[PDB]
Amino acid sequence: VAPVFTVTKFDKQGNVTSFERKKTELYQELGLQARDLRFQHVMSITVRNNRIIMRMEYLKAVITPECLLILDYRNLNLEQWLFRELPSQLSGEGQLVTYPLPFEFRAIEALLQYWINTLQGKLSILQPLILETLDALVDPKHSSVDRSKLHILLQNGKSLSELETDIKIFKESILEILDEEELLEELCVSKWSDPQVFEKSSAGIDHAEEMELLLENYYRLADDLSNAARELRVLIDDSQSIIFINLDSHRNVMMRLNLQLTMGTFSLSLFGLMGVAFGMNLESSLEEDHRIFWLITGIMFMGSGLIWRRLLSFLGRQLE
Amino acid sequence: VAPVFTVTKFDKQGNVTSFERKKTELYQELGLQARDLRFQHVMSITVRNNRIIMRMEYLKAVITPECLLILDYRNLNLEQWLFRELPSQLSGEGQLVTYPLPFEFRAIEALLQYWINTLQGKLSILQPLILETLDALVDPKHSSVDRSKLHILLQNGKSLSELETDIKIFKESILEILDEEELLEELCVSKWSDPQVFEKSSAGIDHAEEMELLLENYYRLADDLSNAARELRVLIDDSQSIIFINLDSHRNVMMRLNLQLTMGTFSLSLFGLMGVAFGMNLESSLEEDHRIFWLITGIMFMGSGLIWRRLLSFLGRQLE
Amino acid sequence: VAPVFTVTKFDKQGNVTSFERKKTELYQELGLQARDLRFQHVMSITVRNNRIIMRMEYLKAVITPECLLILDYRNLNLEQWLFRELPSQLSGEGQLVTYPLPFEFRAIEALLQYWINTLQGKLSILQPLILETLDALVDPKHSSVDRSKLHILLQNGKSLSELETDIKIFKESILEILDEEELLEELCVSKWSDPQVFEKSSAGIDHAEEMELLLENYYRLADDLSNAARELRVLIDDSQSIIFINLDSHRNVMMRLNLQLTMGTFSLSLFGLMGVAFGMNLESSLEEDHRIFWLITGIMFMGSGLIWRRLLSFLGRQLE
Amino acid sequence: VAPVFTVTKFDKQGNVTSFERKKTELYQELGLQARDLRFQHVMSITVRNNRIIMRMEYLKAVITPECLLILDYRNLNLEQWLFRELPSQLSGEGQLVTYPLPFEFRAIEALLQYWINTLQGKLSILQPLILETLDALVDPKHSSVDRSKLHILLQNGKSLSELETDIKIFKESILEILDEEELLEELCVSKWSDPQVFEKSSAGIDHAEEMELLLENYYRLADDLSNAARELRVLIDDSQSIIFINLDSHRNVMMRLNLQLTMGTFSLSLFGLMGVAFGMNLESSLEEDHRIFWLITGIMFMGSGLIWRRLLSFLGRQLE
Amino acid sequence: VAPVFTVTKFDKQGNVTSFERKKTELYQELGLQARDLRFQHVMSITVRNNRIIMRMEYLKAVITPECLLILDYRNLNLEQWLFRELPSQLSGEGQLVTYPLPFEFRAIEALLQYWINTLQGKLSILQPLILETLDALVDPKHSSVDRSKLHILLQNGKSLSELETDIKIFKESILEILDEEELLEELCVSKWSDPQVFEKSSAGIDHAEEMELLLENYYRLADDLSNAARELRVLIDDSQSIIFINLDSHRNVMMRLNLQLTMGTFSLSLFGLMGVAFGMNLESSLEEDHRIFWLITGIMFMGSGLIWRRLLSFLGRQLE
Ligand SMILES: [Cl-]
Repeated sequence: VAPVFTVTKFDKQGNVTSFERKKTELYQELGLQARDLRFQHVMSITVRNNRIIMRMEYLKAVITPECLLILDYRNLNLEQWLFRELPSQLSGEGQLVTYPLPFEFRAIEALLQYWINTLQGKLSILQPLILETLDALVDPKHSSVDRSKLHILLQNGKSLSELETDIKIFKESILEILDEEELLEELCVSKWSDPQVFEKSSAGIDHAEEMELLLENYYRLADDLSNAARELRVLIDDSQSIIFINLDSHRNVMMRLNLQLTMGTFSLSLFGLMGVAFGMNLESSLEEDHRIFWLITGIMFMGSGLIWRRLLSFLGRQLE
Repeated sequence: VAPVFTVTKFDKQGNVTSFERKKTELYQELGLQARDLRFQHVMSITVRNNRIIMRMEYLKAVITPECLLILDYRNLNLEQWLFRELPSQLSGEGQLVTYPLPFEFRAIEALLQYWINTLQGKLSILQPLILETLDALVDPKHSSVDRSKLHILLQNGKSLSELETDIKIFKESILEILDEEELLEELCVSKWSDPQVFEKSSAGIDHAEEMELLLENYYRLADDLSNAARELRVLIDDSQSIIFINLDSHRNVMMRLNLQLTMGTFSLSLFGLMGVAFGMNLESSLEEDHRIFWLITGIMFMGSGLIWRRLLSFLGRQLE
Repeated sequence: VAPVFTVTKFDKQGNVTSFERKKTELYQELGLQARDLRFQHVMSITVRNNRIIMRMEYLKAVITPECLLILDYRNLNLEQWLFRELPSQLSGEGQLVTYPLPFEFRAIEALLQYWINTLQGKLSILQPLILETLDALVDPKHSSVDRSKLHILLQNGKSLSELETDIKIFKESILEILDEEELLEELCVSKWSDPQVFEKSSAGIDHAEEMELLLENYYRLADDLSNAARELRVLIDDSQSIIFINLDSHRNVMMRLNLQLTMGTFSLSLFGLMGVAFGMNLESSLEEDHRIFWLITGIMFMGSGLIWRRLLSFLGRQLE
Repeated sequence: VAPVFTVTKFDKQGNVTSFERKKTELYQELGLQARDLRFQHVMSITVRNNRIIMRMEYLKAVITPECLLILDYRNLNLEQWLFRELPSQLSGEGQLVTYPLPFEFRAIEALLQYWINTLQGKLSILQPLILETLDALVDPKHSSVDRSKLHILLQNGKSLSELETDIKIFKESILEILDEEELLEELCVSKWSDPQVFEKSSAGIDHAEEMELLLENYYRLADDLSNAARELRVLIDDSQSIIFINLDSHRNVMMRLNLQLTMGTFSLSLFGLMGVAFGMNLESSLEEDHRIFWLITGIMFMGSGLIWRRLLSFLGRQLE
Repeated sequence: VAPVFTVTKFDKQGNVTSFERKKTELYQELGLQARDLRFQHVMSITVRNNRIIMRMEYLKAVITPECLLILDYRNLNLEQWLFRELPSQLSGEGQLVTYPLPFEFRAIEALLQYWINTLQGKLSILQPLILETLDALVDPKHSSVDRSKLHILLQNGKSLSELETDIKIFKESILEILDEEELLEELCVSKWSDPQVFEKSSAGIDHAEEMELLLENYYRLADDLSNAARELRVLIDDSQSIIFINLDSHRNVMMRLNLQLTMGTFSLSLFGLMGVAFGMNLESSLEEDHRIFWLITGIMFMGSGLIWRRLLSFLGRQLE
């Protein structure tokens, strides 16, 4: 019932072996204490007892001068990436540019490349959806917006905020290592494993310089990603403001038209009150007149028109 | 009538003893002046006369190379935590990973763990309530929102702001110690209590390194908590914007429908004015006609329909 | 007609003497140039020619190793504070914890304590007013808010912004001194006045350490005050957002009810148009029928009900 | 056709001479290359070949150990300031406090004083206008705001933003010089012009100290100005929020009153439909009844009142 | 099928030659590895193996002590700039002020000048469009805004945000080089290509000083551009707020007028209900009266006027 790790091991030749190992046995083999392998912090890079420990969300890796270990990889869809790219990248002529360099350089480059590719894929998925939703929402010919698109935009905005947080954490973790030279020196595990051998093995090539160059490359890539995400957020905010203004303008137009119709209706009712009063069954001295009916009707209609025009002019003066 | 402290003392063996002591007697025993134990600042960590003084809101602790003291603990529901975890953690094989290290390491680790657990519990309580309230509020099928949920959201937002302030203060206090090596050296109270003994007692193990590792661990945990809180705040703001847009859209739809009905009513009244005028009790030359009544009624109805259709077309053209 | 200062002098024994002195005479006595005592900057702390010059808004003080001077104190309600606390604090067993330390320590502590008490009093006055105003304004059962409370809230917000600016300036002034050790060394005026005497007078006590401790204490107090003010501002903003949402929801509810009533009125007018048409004084072939009147009335009422129900169903479908 | 400068020269005696000089001749006389005198950057202070070059928007100055030059001064209303203050300030007992110091101190002090006075005048002009406009706009007894005041407020806000940018640039330029001691040493042009002479001429007075004091003074003044501008901006934002809330409340009140009147009108029309139906010219069996007319009228009126009261109660229950 | 570069080469004499070269051949000739010429990062300036590599969006350049290379220039409208300015600038008396300096100074100055001119042109294009659109939108005499101008403003705001991001990146890239002296020393490729020759060739002129001056110039220009862009953004936000307030005020005015007309209509209908009731065909005891008709009509009209005036007074009291 002892806790165990599902370990995938890649040697210097690219060979891959998957098995399970007890936690205590792994601690004894790697020469590390338990507190080293807690993996409590997301996106942490550390060097303990000449071994590199890396965590990136769901990816947990341990780098040694002899081999690389991936821990707790199941149910993450990582099998395709592992078994189709890592043997080629570590022990081949793939996209890695650190082949003459020791193994740890290739391992770190592969891990950083995988994470940066994941982030780039997330952003490339997010961008078109947000762009098309914003384009649909800011259509000026729509009286009211579609609420399903609003919900979709809210979900995409939450996803974008999470992605931006991930990018910021990735940048900070790299920059912290880059700032201090001691960490860069510690990262060269092969050099410090056998210092006597590498004192003469290194043919004038500076391992710290190579590590700094690689980390600077990946930091710049992450910075570009962060800039793109920030621009997307700003665009979302501007589109929201434009939507608000459009809705207000539509409301104003509808209100003005309704007001004009109300003025017309009020004038019509006011001048029909005369006919209503004449319609009651009471005695009067105007029944005998012949032209009185047409005269009253004409006065009613002409006065309705004149008062409506006067009211419209008053409204125009008020609204300037 | 002299002021006193309610002191809970844990020795190196985990034994717990609770009593009361006069302030002057405590000052004399600990070798500290009164100004040292004012506890004026919330979340302060200091080292005075080779003794550590810590305050975290309602928790006041003094760490010595021989024992630990908790001050003013009553009416805080801390008795359960104290008497059920501290004897086990300090003098056992619990979650602490600093058992071979001196006592102050275990004490600091226990206090930091308790505070970080409190913060994590607060956040884990807050998150589902805010999430479900936001999900209920952004329902697009609701014409108007529920105000009780609004009040609940306001209270939860205030609580979240307070929690974020607490996390920021906790991060700053730790980072200030971590920046300077002198404070880290001072924190090793056991080493400086008997420097001659620990000059040879330390079997190549660096106490400052262990202190730095522990503080870095807790700082990273606090940073993760702060990131989660910030993401929650951003989500709240986005949900508020979505709610505003939804309310505006509903208002626009209702206004448009009301306008259309107003146009219909105005047309009906305008064409009924003809019947009202014909209804007055005045003489006319059109009474003898037979088909005039049906002709007038048909003209009224057909014209009402035509003018309503024309007005609707005008509205559609205006709103595009 | 020469410009003069109203000077209040406190000696090392706490005795207080108030008088007036010409500016040139004061410059000659204190050994300072005119440009030193311009007091142009609010909240400035400086050391010139072994004399400390301090300004905090309306408070102007000069600290010397022998005595303290307060300048331009009239018409500021400071007489009570001066004559009731300063003689006790400077030459007594009051709240000051720097009695064995030289005079300048007591003077600086008293001035900083007075300013921090003023800021705390301002915040403690401001907080309940804003809290109760916000509680009154966010009442969900009010159709519209009270504008007098809005004006009160605006005034209180302006006051809070001014207080926050004052706290920020106070923090910055202290932190600038705390950052550099040269300023801390200069602040010990008694030590540098007679360096030969204090070379042996100091019995192993570090004046710079005491000054650093005092300044750190007051900086922490100011930081706590700033945190409280920022939390209050955030609460105000959240309450404003909640008020906006409540007003929008009330408007939507009223608009929906008005729309339903408009639909009912339109249906009633449409079906009463039939009676209006039948009411005109024109010949027809339906007068002889007996049950035609009740039949028309029943059709009118039943159709009004049916069309109103259909319109309400249409509105419900539109609003989902 | 060679480009020329309109040069105003002030000697150490305050004498002023205005003329024009070719650019190449000026370069040869001042011992500077062309690229030095491009004046491309607004608010730049530099030292080249032991000569100080300063630009502040429209003011271009060159300071030498022997004299000061102002370049391109025409059509700027600077003639009054130049010919009425500079001869007095440079060679008199005016507001300058650096008379015993060399000429460059007086020149720099005069230029900085002029610029800070310009900024203070701009702020003192801006503040009352914005304050009175905001006071007029936030009047709670106004149903709608005045749009001309809105335009005035917009113009004043743009001016305030420009002024704040100018203050920030002025602060940054001074702080950059203050941070590095090399620039402060370079600024003492008189000392470096004849180092052998000033090696013994300086009677224990530190020129760098005086320069630091002067620059710190002007930096503090600029900081105070920036704080005032920021407070004004915050006040403007708060006033805008209050205006929004007031407008929303007025709209809600008007909408509620309109709704109540609509309910009354609908009830009246509904109960008048009965009279309209009775008014048609159709046969019925209720004509012979005497009290039927008064009975119908009384039922109509009483029912109108009762249904209006019921509807108002329903509205009150809905709005709570 | 090997990948190739379209290379434009400028020698020290300004002669230009365009051709194509395989990537491997270019790597071998320039003495650089493949990873050096990936050009993955936008706006990157680096020095590798005594060769400068620069990328600015679509511009890719390699600077050597002997010649300059532009890579992948087709389909970018850069042919005009290249063939009409670069031969003159590099080998002539043009705007460059670094003619006596080595070739790399002229090359870097030309590239930086081109980029800063591009940014200035973009801003000068953007500013008038945004200014005129904002002026048109904030017209207080317009009841509703024009939505096409809103779309134009949204597009221009997106363009401005992109431009501001570009300016920020350009500033950061320059400042990073300016901060460290090692990079400035590395930038002097001619000095390090033949250190023995330039140890005596340099006649007391400091190449690092010249590089620092040039980079500081361009950094200041970029800072001015960034300030202008930020001011434009602030102006846009203020204009949006003013537009919101104007729309709200117009809505309030229209609503008030509609409410007054509704009150009048309700009064008219209420007092016409009397005539409607009198109009029904039912027996009554008031037919014989003569003056009853005129009396009822006069009471109806006078009461309508009085109740309308009372209602208007009530509305005025409610709105204060
Ligand atoms: Cl509205």
